[PDB]
Amino acid sequence: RQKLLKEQEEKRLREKEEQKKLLEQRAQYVEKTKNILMFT
Amino acid sequence: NMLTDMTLQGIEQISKVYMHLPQTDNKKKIIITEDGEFKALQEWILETDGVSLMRVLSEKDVDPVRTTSNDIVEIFTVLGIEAVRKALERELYHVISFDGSYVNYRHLALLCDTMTCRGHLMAITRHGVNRQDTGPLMKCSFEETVDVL
Amino acid sequence: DDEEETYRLWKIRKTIMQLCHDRGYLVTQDELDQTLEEFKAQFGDKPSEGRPRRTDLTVLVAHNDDPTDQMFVFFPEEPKVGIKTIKVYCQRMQEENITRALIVVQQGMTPSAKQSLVDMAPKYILEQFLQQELLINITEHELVPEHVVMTKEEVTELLARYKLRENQLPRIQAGDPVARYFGIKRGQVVKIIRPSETAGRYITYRLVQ
Amino acid sequence: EEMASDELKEMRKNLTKEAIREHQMAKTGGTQTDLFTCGKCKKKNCTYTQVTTFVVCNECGNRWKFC
Amino acid sequence: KRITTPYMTKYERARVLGTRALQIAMCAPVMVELEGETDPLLIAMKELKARKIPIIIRRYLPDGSYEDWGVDELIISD
Amino acid sequence: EGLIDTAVKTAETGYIQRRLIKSMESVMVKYDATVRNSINQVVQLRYGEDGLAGESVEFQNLATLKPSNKAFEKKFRFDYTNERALRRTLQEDLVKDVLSNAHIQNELEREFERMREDREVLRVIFPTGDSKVVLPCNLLRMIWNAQKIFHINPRLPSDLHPIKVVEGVKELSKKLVIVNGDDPLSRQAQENATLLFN
Amino acid sequence: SKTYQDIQNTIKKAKQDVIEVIEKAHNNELEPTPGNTLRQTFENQVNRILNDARDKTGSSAQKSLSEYNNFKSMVVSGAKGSKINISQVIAVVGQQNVE
Amino acid sequence: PGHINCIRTHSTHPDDEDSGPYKHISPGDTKVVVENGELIMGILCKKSL
Amino acid sequence: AGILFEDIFDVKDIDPEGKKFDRVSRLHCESESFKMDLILDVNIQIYPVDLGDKFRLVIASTLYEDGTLDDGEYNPTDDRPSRADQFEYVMYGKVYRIEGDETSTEAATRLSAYVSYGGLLMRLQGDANNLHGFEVDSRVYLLMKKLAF
Repeated sequence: RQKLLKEQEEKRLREKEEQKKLLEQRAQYVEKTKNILMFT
Repeated sequence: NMLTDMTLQGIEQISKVYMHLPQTDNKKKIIITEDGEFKALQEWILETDGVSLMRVLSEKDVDPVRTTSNDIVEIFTVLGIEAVRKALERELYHVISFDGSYVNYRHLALLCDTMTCRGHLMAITRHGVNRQDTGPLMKCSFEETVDVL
Repeated sequence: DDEEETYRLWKIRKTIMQLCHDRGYLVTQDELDQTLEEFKAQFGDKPSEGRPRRTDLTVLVAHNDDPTDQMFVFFPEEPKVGIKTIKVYCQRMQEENITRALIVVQQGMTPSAKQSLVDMAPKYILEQFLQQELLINITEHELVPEHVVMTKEEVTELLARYKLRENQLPRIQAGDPVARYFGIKRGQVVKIIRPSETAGRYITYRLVQ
Repeated sequence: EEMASDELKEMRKNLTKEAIREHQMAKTGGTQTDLFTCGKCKKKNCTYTQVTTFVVCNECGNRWKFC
Repeated sequence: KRITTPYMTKYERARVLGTRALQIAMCAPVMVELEGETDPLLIAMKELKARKIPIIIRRYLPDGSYEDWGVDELIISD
Repeated sequence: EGLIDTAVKTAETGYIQRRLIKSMESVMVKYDATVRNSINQVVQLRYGEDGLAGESVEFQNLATLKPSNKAFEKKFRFDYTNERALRRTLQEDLVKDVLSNAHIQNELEREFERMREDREVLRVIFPTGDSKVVLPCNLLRMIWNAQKIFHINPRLPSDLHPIKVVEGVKELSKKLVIVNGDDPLSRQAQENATLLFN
Repeated sequence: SKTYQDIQNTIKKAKQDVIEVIEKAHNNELEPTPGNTLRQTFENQVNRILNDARDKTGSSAQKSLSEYNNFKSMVVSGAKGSKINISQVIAVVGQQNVE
Repeated sequence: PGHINCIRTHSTHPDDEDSGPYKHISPGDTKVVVENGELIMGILCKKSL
Repeated sequence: AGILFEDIFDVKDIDPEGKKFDRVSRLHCESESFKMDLILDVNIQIYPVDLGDKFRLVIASTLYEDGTLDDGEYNPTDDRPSRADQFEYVMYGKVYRIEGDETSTEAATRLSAYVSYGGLLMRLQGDANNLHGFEVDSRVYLLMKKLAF
């Protein structure tokens, strides 16, 4: 049972990894929409 | 020209389209049930007397995973040399097994591999096997004998 | 039809995202998985002059393994782009270190445009797809096995285990649909993992040449 | 089509239904039987024809023969 | 570090038996007791079963390397 | 018609049959155990993707492919908790091992997990649920030969310890080597080449 | 002779059924099968009727043969011939197709 | 020869025989069973030879 | 000893499936003190029986009345006390199956011992205690004899 719990919270960490990578990618998209602007 | 040539519907190579419910299990849909059974589904499938594979695959409600062309050249241009290997293997197996006979897969895989080994469809003809850089004494044994020499 | 154009553009966009992520060009899952609904919501269902207009449909994007490896994806305004027309984009690309540009040309480049493409390509590797070819992810097809681009480090290990010159591997031509999908180039090697009915799995390698 | 007379709507509906019926592929004939159990899906819904008995399962499309 | 199969392929077995039987027919010293037979192929086969054939098999790999295999080292199949 | 097609089948088919051979005459299996041609371009890494000669393979059935997710469990699982059931098949000492030894029980569970994964594999290899497969050894006939050689009498409780089955098969998987080598690329390709038989 | 009477009755019914399908086509009462021309529909109907006739007669013939019958013994050994040969020899040679 | 084991169905084996009773004791002596190289049951035909 | 099983029997049907062979008929018979069931093929040509025929059936491990095991080779020329000398129909055969109602937990209550007499089959089916003398792949002799009653 404890092993199941630790696996569950590990999967929640692995979700948080994708969440923070998405936040990263939007963070650079804010800089780069400017670039699309001056390009387009 | 408008009468004969102006396309109202369809796509120029698809001369006519049938509409079948499969009776076999080899053009049926197969779906692992919630309990693990296989349970072949009987779903409508179309057929054609002409080929326009890329446009057909693009159609909404066409299945782009399963739709296939019975035409190794078409599949080459659309799906590339490895999809050609698979398609050619399935067509060849279809012709061989249709009469109920059976041939080991080694011999089909080997043929389809030699025909796809160089990244293009290597025809099994003077036009195809003498283009291969095998060496002149082997090409003269086949065709174009003195020409290759 | 702006509606059917909306579907087409959405389908292309999704396919582009999958192509990117299979290259490892990072896409967020919410972008990679985009349904037509959030497409319409974002772009307003008005391709010609509304928010899905092809140059504003652009993305500036980075490779997941190198955020400085960056591609500016252009659906061109011109269905058949010309040298001038690709050139001006490259002009505005040149403001940045970005180099890659997958071009989703509707008609394809004018051959002159293609020449200007290959001229600027080695400095800014702009690359062409016909959007027709992007309505479908060919790697989704049951006939197309799992291709994987090998790294040069492991290509050498492959040639070293079999004691095998790169000249003796099977070939795949760079214009092959899946080669173009993965964007591989001459001398690169693709690992291919086929289901096999005699063995269960078969891994074969094809060198781009 | 929606503004048409009720007679013309019903005529179009009948023509559309007939066109659909004509374009439906004939179901392959044979004697339906429960005597045969399908080896793949274990269902008894089969159709046979004798020429050697050929059997098709109507549920999974599996085909086999008896000599 | 020999990497090839440790079994005598049927081609190596055919060639080894024919070559050794030829050598026997040319009055080569036999490596096995003759219980009283005279065909060089029967003798060559007995020697093969006794693993006493004085022949090594140079197997070329496709890189052009080779491996030498005695006829007592690898596992005779039939 | 039959007399005409008899004659016609003669001429073309033989042409069909020379061209194939000239295209494939020098393709052969090298001592590398890879299938190359005259110029030495590698056609297949292993003969037929498995490295086995076409004569020795037979027609077998994959037991795990077809069955449901519940008939699969009650057939490949080896419950250790039914002491009554165990004493039927296993002798009175094997049962108390199986009944008590947590290592035995967890090893059997690991085996079942491995079978469950192989099952999903098979279902991605053979969709359409096609149990009939072609593979070297006829396992069910080797088992039946074993029942007839040692006079098994499948009605007395057997002395074969479950983990001797598990570990015997594990060790056997090691000796069926197709791609020789300890390299990761070669362990991977050995695992692939002998994946369906395993 | 009972087997011959059954065979002849079966063929007579099949001939009558083909005559009725012809009547249905002649009167334009034969609705085409989907995809088929009316001619292809008629030909498919007639080929089905006559294949069913040849098959039913072939079965009734085989069902008559004793365990002593030396066609049966060569067929069920698989040594030579087949049930269709027994059918053609005893019941009915059937439709002759060219192309 | 030896101790072969194989099972085959004679050509006339009625397919509804493996379902009912008599499955292992076939009325018509279809179902070839060889056990220890011994023909226990069944008529041999092309299906078995 | 080697007497595996014995009972009074009577024939209660012959060839219920129809007469599949000319010199061999299925006998369907019932036991009387154990009310077991028997399906036996006899050479109905040299040993004819009819429905209601009562017989002793003594399935024995060996013919010899001293119980010494035979080698399973046919020899004639032998004085030795043999059970056959007091029967009318004796067969020799290989027990080839023992089916029963085994459950996963508790044993079969009933067994069906199947015997092949050189191809003439027998199934003896009944409460297991009467069939304990049978083990699969063992030689046995049928030794049946009609009771004139």
